[PDB]
Amino acid sequence: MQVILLDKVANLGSLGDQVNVKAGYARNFLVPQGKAVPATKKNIEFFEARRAELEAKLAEVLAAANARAEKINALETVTIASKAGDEGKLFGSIGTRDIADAVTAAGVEVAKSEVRLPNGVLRTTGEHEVSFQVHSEVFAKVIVNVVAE
Amino acid sequence: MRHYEIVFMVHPDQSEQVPGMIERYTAAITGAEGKIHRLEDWGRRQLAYPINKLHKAHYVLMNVEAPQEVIDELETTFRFNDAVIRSMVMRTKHAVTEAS
Amino acid sequence: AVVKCKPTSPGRRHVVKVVNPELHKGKPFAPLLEKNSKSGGRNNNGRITTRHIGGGHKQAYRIVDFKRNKDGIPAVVERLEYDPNRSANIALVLYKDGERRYILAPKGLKAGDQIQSGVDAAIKPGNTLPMRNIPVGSTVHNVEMKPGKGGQLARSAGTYVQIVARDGAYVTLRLRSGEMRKVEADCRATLGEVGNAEHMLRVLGKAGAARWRGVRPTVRGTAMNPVDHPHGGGEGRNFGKHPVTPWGVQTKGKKTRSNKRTDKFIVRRRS
Amino acid sequence: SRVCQVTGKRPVTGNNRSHALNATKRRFLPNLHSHRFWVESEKRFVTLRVSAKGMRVIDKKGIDTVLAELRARGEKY
RNA sequence: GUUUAUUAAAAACACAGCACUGUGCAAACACGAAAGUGGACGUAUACGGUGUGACGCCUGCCCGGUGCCGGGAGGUUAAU
Ligand SMILES: [Mg+2]
Ligand SMILES: [Mg+2]
Ligand SMILES: [Mg+2]
Ligand SMILES: [Mg+2]
Ligand SMILES: [Mg+2]
Ligand SMILES: [Mg+2]
Ligand SMILES: [Mg+2]
Ligand SMILES: [Mg+2]
Ligand SMILES: [Mg+2]
Ligand SMILES: [Mg+2]
Ligand SMILES: [Mg+2]
Ligand SMILES: [Mg+2]
Ligand SMILES: [Mg+2]
Ligand SMILES: [Mg+2]
Ligand SMILES: [Mg+2]
Ligand SMILES: [Mg+2]
Ligand SMILES: [Mg+2]
Ligand SMILES: [Mg+2]
Ligand SMILES: [Mg+2]
Ligand SMILES: [Mg+2]
Ligand SMILES: [Mg+2]
Ligand SMILES: [Mg+2]
Ligand SMILES: [Mg+2]
Ligand SMILES: [Mg+2]
Ligand SMILES: [Mg+2]
Ligand SMILES: [Mg+2]
Ligand SMILES: [Mg+2]
Ligand SMILES: [Mg+2]
Ligand SMILES: [Mg+2]
Ligand SMILES: [Mg+2]
Ligand SMILES: [Mg+2]
Ligand SMILES: [Mg+2]
Ligand SMILES: [Mg+2]
Ligand SMILES: [Mg+2]
Ligand SMILES: [Mg+2]
Ligand SMILES: [Mg+2]
Ligand SMILES: [Mg+2]
Ligand SMILES: [Mg+2]
Ligand SMILES: [Mg+2]
Ligand SMILES: [Mg+2]
Ligand SMILES: [Mg+2]
Ligand SMILES: [Mg+2]
Ligand SMILES: [Mg+2]
Ligand SMILES: [Mg+2]
Ligand SMILES: [Mg+2]
Repeated sequence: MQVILLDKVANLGSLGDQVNVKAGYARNFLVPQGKAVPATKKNIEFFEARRAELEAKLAEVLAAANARAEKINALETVTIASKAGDEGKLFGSIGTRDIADAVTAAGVEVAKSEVRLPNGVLRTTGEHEVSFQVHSEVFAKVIVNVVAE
Repeated sequence: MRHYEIVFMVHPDQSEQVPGMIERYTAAITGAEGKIHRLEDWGRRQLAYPINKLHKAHYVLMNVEAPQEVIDELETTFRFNDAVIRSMVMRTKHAVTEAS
Repeated sequence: AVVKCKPTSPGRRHVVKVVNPELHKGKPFAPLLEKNSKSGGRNNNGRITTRHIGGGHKQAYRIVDFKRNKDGIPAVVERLEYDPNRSANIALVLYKDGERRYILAPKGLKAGDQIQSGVDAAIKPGNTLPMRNIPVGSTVHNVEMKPGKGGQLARSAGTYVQIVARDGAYVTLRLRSGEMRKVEADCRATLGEVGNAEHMLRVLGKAGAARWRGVRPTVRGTAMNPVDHPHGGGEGRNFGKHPVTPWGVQTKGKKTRSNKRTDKFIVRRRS
Repeated sequence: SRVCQVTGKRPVTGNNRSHALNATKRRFLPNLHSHRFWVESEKRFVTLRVSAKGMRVIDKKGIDTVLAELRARGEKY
């Protein structure tokens, strides 16, 4: 496969390169998410003039907008005051939904799929560093704090 | 009713919780009639051998008078709790003071 | 108790009854009852798939709660009842709010005992918990294999799973077979041992005891003719061929396990 | 039925020739799979039961170009 | 108790009990090109297969052969 690339691919690609890839990677990952497109005569012509000059930079400034999205919440900390057991050992495990809702209610307006958790589902009561995937390169560092009521 | 001598040991990282844990185990017994005769936190003391693959356990000596209902309820709370590395409960022969 | 029957008539001679004096003498709670029509071992196509089943006493299905969805609501055990559809006995649990449900009765349980279920609760026989909350090296039953499902493992009278170990998300269980199976920690498990442990010591006594339990006579291959079964014919009790099913596959030492997708979950096979 | 949505590859019959040429009737099934294809036109996934060679036709042409041909015959997807 | 309706009712079949064996649940297994059904709205004190055939006393030696189970280096070994 040829495959012309719209987005910055992690390892092999780098915006508008016609590098060879396995068809599965094209049809299961690169195409459906809108990262690359198949390169067959007429597509190459759409990428040559229209996309590469204008829409590549519009796709680039959206990464700067994604970098700005991290700067919405200048505090970078969330104090979860959920219900707890008898000295540690929390009532329920804090999933991605509670963190996403707690951050969205008063902080960054980010979706749940971007919110990652390095140290599991967070059952221990205390301070926990959490990192979101706002952009492929730039990661956030929010200081989540689980407090026992 | 009956005098006892509880000596339990606690995991190093959860030694911060021990001030709290004492306040709960005191609250259980002191509410039910019998008083606590001695409070003596030995602290992070070195172990003679490794229990549960670690060194330096946090010892806590209570020594308390209580009925049989409460002391056995306290004995069950040690086993259903990962913080407490072992414990033992002695018999009467009156109350005491001092010694370490 | 396990009471032997006196030998007034041959057939009575050998009978041993598991006479539980607690099991409610009266009709069950109707709202959880429903019909359970017998198949007789036949399927969609009307053909005997599984042999040796047909007849027996008519029996209704009691809707037993394996899932245990009621979180943080105490529930008094109203009365113990006889489930005809199951080996274990059942307990008519009455929840504090109003609902009534049937559950499998654990060993240490009577009418008046209280049960709580959910996330926190207490560590006590009958109380349902996620396996992450349950202590390591503890007797459980009514165990789920997948989180949020009903309850698969250890439901038969006197059966119980033991939790051996755990590493974060997974819990290693030692099942009654001897098999050490790895399950998910979010799965629930009703604490303690399943009651009616004396079940095993009953001995039926007569042919008709099997027939009113919904079992039919098993004819031995050797008795049959060569057309019917691989063991067959021979003028006066011959054999001389290796033990096999009616359909040629070798019984008597032959590994028929071939799932392959679940093999990752099995830590160690039974012995 | 074991029919590819795209190409129309059905299961044909034939013989199962042994070393002594004993012709026993068999049948050749096609390599079918229920795959989900992202259609860029309407921004959605479309489940199609296709042969492995069908997928190569969907990769050769456009999924839209194949869905144009599928709708011409009068089929669903 | 069942059995050769229409020449055999028995010592034959079954039987309760006994054992070996398979089966961790989308169970083994069975019917079925498949979907899907039974098994079972059952979950190893359960289920299928094989043998033996209440109860009492017992059930000895052989793993060379045929099967099965485990080992997994070496030899030989198909498509590719
Ligand atoms: Mg390939
Ligand atoms: Mg009645
Ligand atoms: Mg049915
Ligand atoms: Mg029907
Ligand atoms: Mg059977
Ligand atoms: Mg036995
Ligand atoms: Mg038996
Ligand atoms: Mg039998
Ligand atoms: Mg015969
Ligand atoms: Mg034949
Ligand atoms: Mg037949
Ligand atoms: Mg034959
Ligand atoms: Mg004969
Ligand atoms: Mg002979
Ligand atoms: Mg012979
Ligand atoms: Mg053979
Ligand atoms: Mg054979
Ligand atoms: Mg063995
Ligand atoms: Mg064809
Ligand atoms: Mg055709
Ligand atoms: Mg051939
Ligand atoms: Mg011919
Ligand atoms: Mg589908
Ligand atoms: Mg008849
Ligand atoms: Mg007759
Ligand atoms: Mg006759
Ligand atoms: Mg005739
Ligand atoms: Mg006659
Ligand atoms: Mg016996
Ligand atoms: Mg047996
Ligand atoms: Mg088949
Ligand atoms: Mg059913
Ligand atoms: Mg016999
Ligand atoms: Mg005999
Ligand atoms: Mg005999
Ligand atoms: Mg004997
Ligand atoms: Mg012998
Ligand atoms: Mg000898
Ligand atoms: Mg040998
Ligand atoms: Mg072998
Ligand atoms: Mg090795
Ligand atoms: Mg090798
Ligand atoms: Mg080799
Ligand atoms: Mg070789
Ligand atoms: Mg070679």
